[PDB]
Amino acid sequence: AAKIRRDDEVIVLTGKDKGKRGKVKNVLSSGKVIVEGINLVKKHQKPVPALNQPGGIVEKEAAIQVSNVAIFNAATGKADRVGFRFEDGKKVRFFKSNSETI
Amino acid sequence: MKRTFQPSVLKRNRSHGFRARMATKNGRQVLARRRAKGRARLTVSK
Amino acid sequence: SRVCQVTGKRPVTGNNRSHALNATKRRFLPNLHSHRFWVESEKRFVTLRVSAKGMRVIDKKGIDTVLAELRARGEKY
Amino acid sequence: MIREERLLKVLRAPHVSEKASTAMEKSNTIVLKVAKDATKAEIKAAVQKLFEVEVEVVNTLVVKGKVKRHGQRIGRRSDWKKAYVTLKEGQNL
Amino acid sequence: KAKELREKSVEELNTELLNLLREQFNLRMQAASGQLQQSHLLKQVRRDVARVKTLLNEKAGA
Amino acid sequence: TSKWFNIDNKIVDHRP
RNA sequence: UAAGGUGAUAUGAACCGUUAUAACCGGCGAUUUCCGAAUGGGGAAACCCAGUGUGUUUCGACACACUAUCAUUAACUGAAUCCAUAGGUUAAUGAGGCGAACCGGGGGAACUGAAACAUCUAAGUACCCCGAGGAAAAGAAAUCAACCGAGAUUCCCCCAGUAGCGGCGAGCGAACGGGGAGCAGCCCAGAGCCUGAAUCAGUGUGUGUGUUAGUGGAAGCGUCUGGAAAGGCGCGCGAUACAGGGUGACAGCCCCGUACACAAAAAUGCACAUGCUGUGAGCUCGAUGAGUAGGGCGGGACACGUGGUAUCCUGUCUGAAUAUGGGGGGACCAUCCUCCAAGGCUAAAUACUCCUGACUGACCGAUAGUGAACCAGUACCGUGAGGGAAAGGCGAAAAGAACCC
RNA sequence: ACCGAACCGACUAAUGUUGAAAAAUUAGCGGAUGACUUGUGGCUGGGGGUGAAAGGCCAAUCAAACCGGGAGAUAGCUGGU
RNA sequence: GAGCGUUCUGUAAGCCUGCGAAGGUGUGCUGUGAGGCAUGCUGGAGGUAUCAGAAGUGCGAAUGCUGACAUAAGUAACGAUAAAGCGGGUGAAAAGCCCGCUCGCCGGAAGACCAAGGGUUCCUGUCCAACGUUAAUCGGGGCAGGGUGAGUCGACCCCUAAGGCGAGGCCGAAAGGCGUAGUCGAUGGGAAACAGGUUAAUAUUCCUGUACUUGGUGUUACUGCGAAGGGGGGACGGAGAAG
RNA sequence: GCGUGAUGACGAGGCACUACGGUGCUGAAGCAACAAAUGCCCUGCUUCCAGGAAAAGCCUCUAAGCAUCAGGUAACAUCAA
Ligand SMILES: N[C@@H](Cc1c[nH]c2ccccc12)C(=O)O
Ligand SMILES: [Mg+2]
Ligand SMILES: [Mg+2]
Ligand SMILES: [Mg+2]
Ligand SMILES: [Mg+2]
Ligand SMILES: [Mg+2]
Ligand SMILES: [Mg+2]
Ligand SMILES: [Mg+2]
Ligand SMILES: [Mg+2]
Ligand SMILES: [Mg+2]
Ligand SMILES: [Mg+2]
Ligand SMILES: [Mg+2]
Ligand SMILES: [Mg+2]
Ligand SMILES: [Mg+2]
Ligand SMILES: [Mg+2]
Ligand SMILES: [Mg+2]
Ligand SMILES: [Mg+2]
Ligand SMILES: [Mg+2]
Ligand SMILES: [Mg+2]
Ligand SMILES: [Mg+2]
Ligand SMILES: [Mg+2]
Ligand SMILES: [Mg+2]
Ligand SMILES: [Mg+2]
Ligand SMILES: [Mg+2]
Ligand SMILES: [Mg+2]
Ligand SMILES: [Mg+2]
Ligand SMILES: [Mg+2]
Ligand SMILES: [Mg+2]
Ligand SMILES: [Mg+2]
Ligand SMILES: [Mg+2]
Ligand SMILES: [Mg+2]
Ligand SMILES: [Mg+2]
Ligand SMILES: [Mg+2]
Ligand SMILES: [Mg+2]
Ligand SMILES: [Mg+2]
Ligand SMILES: [Mg+2]
Ligand SMILES: [Mg+2]
Ligand SMILES: [Mg+2]
Ligand SMILES: [Mg+2]
Ligand SMILES: [Mg+2]
Ligand SMILES: [Mg+2]
Ligand SMILES: [Mg+2]
Ligand SMILES: [Mg+2]
Ligand SMILES: [Mg+2]
Ligand SMILES: [Mg+2]
Ligand SMILES: [Mg+2]
Ligand SMILES: [Mg+2]
Ligand SMILES: [Mg+2]
Ligand SMILES: [Mg+2]
Ligand SMILES: [Mg+2]
Ligand SMILES: [Mg+2]
Ligand SMILES: [Mg+2]
Ligand SMILES: [Mg+2]
Ligand SMILES: [Mg+2]
Ligand SMILES: [Mg+2]
Ligand SMILES: [Mg+2]
Ligand SMILES: [Mg+2]
Ligand SMILES: [Mg+2]
Ligand SMILES: [Mg+2]
Ligand SMILES: [Mg+2]
Repeated sequence: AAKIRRDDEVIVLTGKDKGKRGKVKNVLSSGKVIVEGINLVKKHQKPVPALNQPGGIVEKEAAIQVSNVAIFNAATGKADRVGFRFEDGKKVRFFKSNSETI
Repeated sequence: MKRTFQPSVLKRNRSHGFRARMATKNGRQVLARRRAKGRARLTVSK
Repeated sequence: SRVCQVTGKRPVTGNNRSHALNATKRRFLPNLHSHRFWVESEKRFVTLRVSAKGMRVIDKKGIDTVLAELRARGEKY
Repeated sequence: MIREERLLKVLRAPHVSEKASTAMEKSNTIVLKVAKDATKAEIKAAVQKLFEVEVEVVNTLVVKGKVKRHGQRIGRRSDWKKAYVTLKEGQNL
Repeated sequence: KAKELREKSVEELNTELLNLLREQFNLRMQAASGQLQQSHLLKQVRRDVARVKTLLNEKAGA
Repeated sequence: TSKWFNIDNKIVDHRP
């Protein structure tokens, strides 16, 4: 199973923006996630009269590695690691380091 | 000047076609060699 | 083919060796002849391509025995 | 008898062009792109029973593929059959 | 769709197949004429025709 | 291939 | 098994799915156009044309199935010819074609070496053809040995580059015996007591071990340089896990993993145990493979080139003894020794890799390594067999340059 | 049979000879109802075919085609090291 | 006889290195030489001491192999000695494109239709990078869209020639050679459509008008029908002459 | 050749627009003589020697067989190509 999933609260371990927190918007197949408000890039959008005729420079979010983002504990207030357990037949995910089920 | 290739599809197919290759025993060997090489086109038909 | 129906003799290869020992390939052919044998069990004449050694085998063993052997080996006659 | 399975499979598409529009407005003819293994009787039965019109005759022709180039990689657009179906003066699809 | 298609008899399956084929023809003509923004209907009808054929073959027992 | 004045015989065999 | 997904260049549109019919992976099934052994006839492969039998029609027609040849067996029918045979028709069973190499067999070169060349070598090699298998072949002494003995076949190391063969040149080159790998013996040629008993094949049924999907899998922070820390410095923790890969620079502790412990509804391999079918063991008496062994002529195989040449095979011509007999012991004779041809079956050790998985490398790194790291047997060339390339790298992430001249 | 276009051929001269062309152009030249010429198709295969015979022709190749193989033949010879 | 260097293995989970590695390009020092050392600039992530070990270990020559780039040189040439001139249009630009008026060339062809062969080159819109021996607004170039309509034309189909294959068969070490019954094989024999009109692009195919052929079914009338067999026909040369 | 097909079609031009490329409407005479093919009668006729495909379609006769049935001929209708 995947340790970091959609709509989690994550904290960036390494990169331009180490320490910033964010919420995962969607997870790509290539092991990359898009976290809202984290990895901002300045796209120069080309205006097209058929569709989206405004131009301008647009600041959007780019993909960051699932290895680079780590789950946020929110109890100890810092990053944590996720294991897997069986509770009542369901494979559930839990923070290590005080062993609390997510 | 009259050159050596005066083309004709009928003579081409009766000479080098797939059914002539299967008709002679060594033509089947030719097809075996070409399949073992991996040709896109075995005979002159396509 | 030049194959005896009874004894199975077929051509074999050898050499011509001359006085200077020059070796060139050659074939030994069996002494094949097409002979009509009178079979009494069927009141019939059966034609066989048989060598003279095969004819001697016929005369020793009996035509019925070798016809049974030929039928066992499966070849027609 | 030609089965409804066969009819619903053989009629593929309408055809739009200047010549098809002229044929419609002049000779009461519709132009249909048709699957290749369909015959004249099959096209006539399919049109007559699915469009609820009546057919005088049908004319078929096979449209050949086109050799195209996509980034210096040669390809071959495929064949299809085209059918000119003539109607009996009072149908007007 | 599979179980409720399986809980039908052969005549119901054949007329379901004919209805699905009629819908397939209508969708194909609309998409060729320049309508039918919804192509998932084309895919769904094709796969459902395949399902109906599968159940017909199983009910015939081959 | 080859030049015609090299294939020729009257000029190639010039000094026999 | 899952919170994501609708294969790639390749975005986009329309959507499906989020606790279980999304998607993905595995077992079993279903569909599987046309050509191709192609198999209903034909054919310029992917096309043309049918015959027959069922069933349906809106009376226009439509759907499905079968129809090749050869071999064996059986039925029916049946000539010259009176029975019979030859033949014909049908039914059932089997075969055909493809595949890298290894294996058995039928044919079989030459360049070359001899410092020329012819016997000889190259060489029973290359190549052609036939057939079979997971291996094949060979195999249970008419074998060797030496007066002592061994005990089927196969493969490796010695014997030994020895004895021998040899225009006694070039070259070819054993065996006896010894050390190992592996071990296994039986049946018909025929009658009787006896019960179907040992041993093998198919078909089921149980137990293990797998194979085809998978699950869990430990332990890190602060600070400085820096675009970015995995790097420097300080201080901790795991280790049956420091194999390997990725992550914005070099990570045991960020991710995938690894050691380890588990997992199978369904199909299948193997080793057991157990039913049915087919098969027969044990004991007594008897029998002991004939155009054969051998011989004359011509060849071939044995390291052995006809030589003093044993032995094996046979194209031609002959031709015994047959257990009170016969073969071999390197011309041949006598004595002695040892074995029993003219019927057959048999595992292992051994040979190879088109293909599958894992791991390795004092192997290569884009003129190298496959011809081919890239849509390569492609483009192109030739009527055809056939020949046959070039061409890898932005960046960490497209943030791939809005807008103005 | 004769003269002469189509058609078949190729006697002479010049041009061209890295050409417009791996055999032609231009101006003249020979046959032109015959042993003629031509279209489509078939057959003959490499020590072989075919040859009104030149060792001519057999796919721009012929005192023995082309393709793959024995093959890395051999080279007391030349070049390079 | 003694050595330098290069690639790779061990020493090496060591040492140097984002405070800048290899590589590239200069400078300075140094050894008898092959060479070494230090550093500036580009580079942007690897390199390797020391002592041993293994070699795809060192290139200027082979009419050497592969790529790149010079030279002759802005030289020869620009492909029939049938021939061009002007006005207007479009365009950034016109000797070449479009339209017009002249001029010239072919006219048993340099005109029109096919078979063979090719495959979208046909027509329309747009573009001028590359192709076109110059330019290009043009093209048989790029891109996109359209276009080929059959009972009568041709194939398919019936029938055979040369010849091919060939159940059985005869023959041959094997493969295979020939060949009967058959079955293929046109370049030949076999039924039937003409005139006018239309599209930017098809027409004996579409439309208008007027026809023709073969076969199946069903009524009517008369009636001996039937082949794989017999006969006729199909069915055939060269030249010439005239109506 | 003639009649019919054809009181039809086509027709020089004239009239009107034009996106000046071409469209829409109407339309008189529409005969005779002569010359004449290498084309047709002619797969003919005359002549010559070198003596000039095959099979099916087509017409016709019967065998086995069917025998007031099938089947055949002639007309009409419809369908199909
Ligand atoms: N020189 C002349 C003739 C020619 C052609 N090939 C030849 C070969 C050898 C001698 C002369 C020639 C030419 O070019 O046409
Ligand atoms: Mg019509
Ligand atoms: Mg058509
Ligand atoms: Mg066939
Ligand atoms: Mg068939
Ligand atoms: Mg046929
Ligand atoms: Mg087989
Ligand atoms: Mg020699
Ligand atoms: Mg020699
Ligand atoms: Mg020599
Ligand atoms: Mg065996
Ligand atoms: Mg003893
Ligand atoms: Mg896991
Ligand atoms: Mg883990
Ligand atoms: Mg750190
Ligand atoms: Mg870096
Ligand atoms: Mg014995
Ligand atoms: Mg003997
Ligand atoms: Mg002897
Ligand atoms: Mg003996
Ligand atoms: Mg002896
Ligand atoms: Mg390469
Ligand atoms: Mg490189
Ligand atoms: Mg080609
Ligand atoms: Mg004359
Ligand atoms: Mg000549
Ligand atoms: Mg001459
Ligand atoms: Mg001339
Ligand atoms: Mg003369
Ligand atoms: Mg003359
Ligand atoms: Mg001579
Ligand atoms: Mg030639
Ligand atoms: Mg020779
Ligand atoms: Mg050799
Ligand atoms: Mg050599
Ligand atoms: Mg290096
Ligand atoms: Mg090292
Ligand atoms: Mg070297
Ligand atoms: Mg160099
Ligand atoms: Mg030198
Ligand atoms: Mg000069
Ligand atoms: Mg000059
Ligand atoms: Mg000049
Ligand atoms: Mg010019
Ligand atoms: Mg001008
Ligand atoms: Mg000009
Ligand atoms: Mg002009
Ligand atoms: Mg003139
Ligand atoms: Mg094109
Ligand atoms: Mg054009
Ligand atoms: Mg320009
Ligand atoms: Mg240009
Ligand atoms: Mg074009
Ligand atoms: Mg014939
Ligand atoms: Mg045969
Ligand atoms: Mg034959
Ligand atoms: Mg025929
Ligand atoms: Mg013809
Ligand atoms: Mg045209
Ligand atoms: Mg004439």
